[PDB]
Amino acid sequence: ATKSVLMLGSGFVTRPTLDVLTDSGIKVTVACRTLESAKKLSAGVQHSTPISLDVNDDAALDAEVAKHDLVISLIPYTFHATVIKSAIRQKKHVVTTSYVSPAMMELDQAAKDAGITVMNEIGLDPGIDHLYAIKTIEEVHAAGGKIKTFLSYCGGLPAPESSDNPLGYKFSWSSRGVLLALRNAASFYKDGKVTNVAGPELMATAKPYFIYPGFAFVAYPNRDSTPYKERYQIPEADNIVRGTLRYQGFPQFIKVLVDIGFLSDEEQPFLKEAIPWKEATQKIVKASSASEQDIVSTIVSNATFESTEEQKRIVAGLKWLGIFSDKKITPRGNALDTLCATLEEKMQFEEGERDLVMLQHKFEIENKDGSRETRTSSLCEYGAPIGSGGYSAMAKLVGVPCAVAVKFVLDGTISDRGVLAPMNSKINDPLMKELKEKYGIECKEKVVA
Amino acid sequence: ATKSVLMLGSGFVTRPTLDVLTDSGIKVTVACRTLESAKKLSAGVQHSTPISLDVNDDAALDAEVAKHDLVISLIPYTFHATVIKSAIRQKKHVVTTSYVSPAMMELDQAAKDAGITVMNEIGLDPGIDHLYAIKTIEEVHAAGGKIKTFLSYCGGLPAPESSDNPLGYKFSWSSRGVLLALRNAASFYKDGKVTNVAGPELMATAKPYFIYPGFAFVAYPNRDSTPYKERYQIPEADNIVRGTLRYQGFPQFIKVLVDIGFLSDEEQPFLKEAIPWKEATQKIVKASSASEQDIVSTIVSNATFESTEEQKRIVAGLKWLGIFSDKKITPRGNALDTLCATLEEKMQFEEGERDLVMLQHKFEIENKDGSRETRTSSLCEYGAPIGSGGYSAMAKLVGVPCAVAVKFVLDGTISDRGVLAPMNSKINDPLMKELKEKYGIECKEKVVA
Repeated sequence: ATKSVLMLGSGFVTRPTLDVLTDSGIKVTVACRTLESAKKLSAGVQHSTPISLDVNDDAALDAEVAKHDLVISLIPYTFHATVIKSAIRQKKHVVTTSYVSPAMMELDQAAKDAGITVMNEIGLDPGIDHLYAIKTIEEVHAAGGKIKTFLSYCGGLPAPESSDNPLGYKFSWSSRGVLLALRNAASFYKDGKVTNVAGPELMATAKPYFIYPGFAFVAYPNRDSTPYKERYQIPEADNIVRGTLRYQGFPQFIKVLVDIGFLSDEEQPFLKEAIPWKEATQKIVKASSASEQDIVSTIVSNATFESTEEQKRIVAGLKWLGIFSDKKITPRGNALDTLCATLEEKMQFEEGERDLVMLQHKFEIENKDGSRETRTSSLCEYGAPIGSGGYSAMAKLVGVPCAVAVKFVLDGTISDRGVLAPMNSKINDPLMKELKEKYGIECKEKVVA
Repeated sequence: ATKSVLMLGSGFVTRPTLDVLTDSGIKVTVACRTLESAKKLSAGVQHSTPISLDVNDDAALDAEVAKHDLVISLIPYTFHATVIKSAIRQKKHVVTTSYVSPAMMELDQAAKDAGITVMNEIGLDPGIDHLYAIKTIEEVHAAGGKIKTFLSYCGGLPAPESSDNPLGYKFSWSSRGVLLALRNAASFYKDGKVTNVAGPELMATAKPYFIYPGFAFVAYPNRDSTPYKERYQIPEADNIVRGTLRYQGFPQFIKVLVDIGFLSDEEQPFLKEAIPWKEATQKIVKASSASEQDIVSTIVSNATFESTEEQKRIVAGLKWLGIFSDKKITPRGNALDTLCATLEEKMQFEEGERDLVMLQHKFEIENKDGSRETRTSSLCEYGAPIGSGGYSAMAKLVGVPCAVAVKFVLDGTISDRGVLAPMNSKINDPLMKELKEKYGIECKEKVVA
C-alpha cells in the first residue's frame, strides 16, 4: 500500500526532495557512498532509511533498484550511468534533473518495452524554466500571436550581500566543471540565423543583462539553444537563447584567468607537489621571477582590462586568493584543478549567508492584430541563511519540482512511458499546478511596452 | 529611575524608538499633529500615552515639555529650534536625529546655561555613520597612520527584488526632494582642494559605484562634505566625500524628466484642474497629438538615451506611470508637484516588499611604516517584509540609535550639556557598544588593502 523510493542523494538538493517525499507518505531510502553521509542527510525525517552504496558498482546498484518502485538520480548524469539502464533491467521508474542526451534517448525504446517512465529535466533549469517557457508560448500562439524572440536566463548565485569575493560567486562542489564550462562554445538563434560563438569569446559576449534596478547581472549563452526552435515549437522566432546569469565582474575575472593560463588542465610537472603558490603561479603565468611585481607585470602583459580601477581590483582579487603568497598549493597536476582547490576553499557559502536564484524568460511578441509587446516570466528567490536549517533557494527549486515528479510517476499522474522531459501541457500542467498551489513555486508574468 | 519622555512623532522611525523606550520601562507620551495618528502608534504599546499637540504653540509646548524629562523631536528639522527653545525654558533634555543646523548651534550656550543635553545627529545617517567613520579614523591616528581619503555613501532603497519600477526607488513621504537632489550643487575635497559641482552638472556625476558584485549602485555627493575635514579631524585627507546611493537607471530616468520638463516648477494654469494625463503631458512636453504615438516621439526628440534598449525601458516606465493614459491627475499646481502626486501613489512599499539600507565608508590609509591600505566599514540590511509586524531597515536603523541615545541622556551615560552630535569617543563608544551588543547593529570592517 506504500510506495518506496531509492534516492541517489547528492548534497543539498537531497534534503528538500526527501522532505517532500517522506511527507507524502512515501518510504525513501537515501543512498550515499558513505553511510554517515546518508544518516546526517536523512535525520529529522520519518520513513527515512539511510544506507551505503557505490553507484559505480553495477550489481550493488542493480540489486538496490529492485527493492523499490522508482529511482531518483540527483547526480549529474554521465555517459557512463547505469542508473537508467538498471531501472530498465528492473522495470523500475526513474526521475532525474538531468538533460535528455542522445545517449539517454537511445534507451527510450527499451524503457518503453520495460513499461517504465524515465522523467528528466525537471529541476530548476532544466525544469521550472521549461514549464513557464512553454506556458507563455502556448498562451501566445492560442491568441494568434507570434514569439519573435525567446530569451531565458537563470543564475544560481549568492545573495548580493554575500557576493563579496572576486567572482561574486560561491562553490559547493568541484568548481572543476563550473570553470571548465566557462570557455565552451555556444550556438543560438539571432536574426533568424544559427549564430555560433567559440569559447575564445564566450566571456567576451557575457554582457550586462538588465532585469531589476537593484541587481548587477551579466548573461552569456548556453552550449546550444538552437534545438529549442523545435522543442518549444517556435518556428517564427528569430532570436532564441537559453543562458546563464552571473554578477558584474565575473566574465572579466575569468577572462584574465584564461589569458594568463590558469584555466589549463594540461598536466604540469611542478603542479603535483606542495610548492608555494608564489612559485606555482610564476610557472603557470610564465614569469621570470616568483616576485609579486614580476608576476603582476607578467599578468598585466598577457591580460586585458577595461580600466585601471578594475585592473587594480582584479589584481587585488588574485592576491586575495593567495596565488602570490608562500602558502602551499594543494597539488592537482594542472593549473585549473590546482586553482579550484583554492577557489573552493576560499569561496564557500559561510554560515549565515544566503544564496539566490534568479530566473527570467523574455518574449518579444507580435500579436494577431500586429501589436508588439515584450513579456517576462520571473522567479527571484533567496535561500534560507546557512546554518539556520532551511533550504537554499537552489536546493529548493531543484529538489521540490523533482519530488513532485516522483509523486506524479508513482500515482500515475505522469503515465507516458519511455524517456521524457517536461515538453507538453499533458506533463507540465499537473507539475505547474502542484508547484504553484501547494508550494508557491511559480514564475510571475508581466507585460512591457 | 522611572522617567518619562515627550515624543513629537512623525511616522515609521517613530515605532522602533517607542518600542525600545517603553520596553525599557520608560513612559512615553506620543504627540502628533492629530490625536488620531498618535493613538495608532501607541496602540497597545505599554506605558504609552497618545496626545494631540501644537508644537507651534509656545505655551502648550512648554506645558507638555515640563511634564517629562526629555523631548524627542522626530518632526521636520524646521521645528527643532522651536522645540529646543522650549526645552531651555523648562530645563528639559532633547534628542533629535537631525543635523545640527546654525540655529541649533546658536542655542549651544543657552542650552548649557539651562543644564540640558541636546543630542542630535544620532539616527542612521547622520548617526551610525558618524560613529563608525570616527571610530576607524581614531584607530588609524592612534596607530600613527593617516587618512588620505574618506568616502561615505548611504542609501535607503527597496531591496533588489522589490526594485522593479522606473527609479528603483520607493517613497514613503513626499517624492519632491528625491527627484531634485540631482540638481543641487555639491562641495567636497578632491586631491587636496575644495571642489564644487554646480547643480547643472551634478547629474553627470551619478556614476556606477562598486561595493558588492551583486548590487548595481550609483552614487552622488551631498551638498557639502568639506566641513568634515574638521569634524572628523582629518587634515591629512585629500579626498572627502559623503554622499547618497541609488540603483542603476535612477539618474537616467531623472534626466529624461528634466529634459522634457516634468521637473519644471512654473505654475501653469492647465495643471490646477483635474485633466487626463494624456493632455497634461502633451502640454508639459509641448507635443502635437495627445496620443502616445506623438507624445512619445516628442520625448524621444528632446531627451537622450544611452541605448535604444534603455530608451524602450524608460518610455515603458513613463507609460507604466500612466502619464500617457486617460485617467485624470492629482493637480498640485505645476509639473513637478503634479508628477510627484502620481509617483507617491504608484511607487510605495506594498505587502511582502522590503527595503534596504546600504552604508559604506571607504578609507585609503597610509600606515606608520609607510605601507598603504584600503579599509571599508559596511552596514547592509534588509527590512522586514511589509505585512509582518517587523521594522523596515530604515526605521530600525534610525529609530533604535535614537532610543539608545535617549536612554543614555536619561541615565547619565551621556552627560555633556549643550547642543551635541556624536563626534568623539566619549559619546560614541557607549553608543556603539550598546548598539552592537544589544541590537546587533554595527558596521563590519574589512581590509581591501
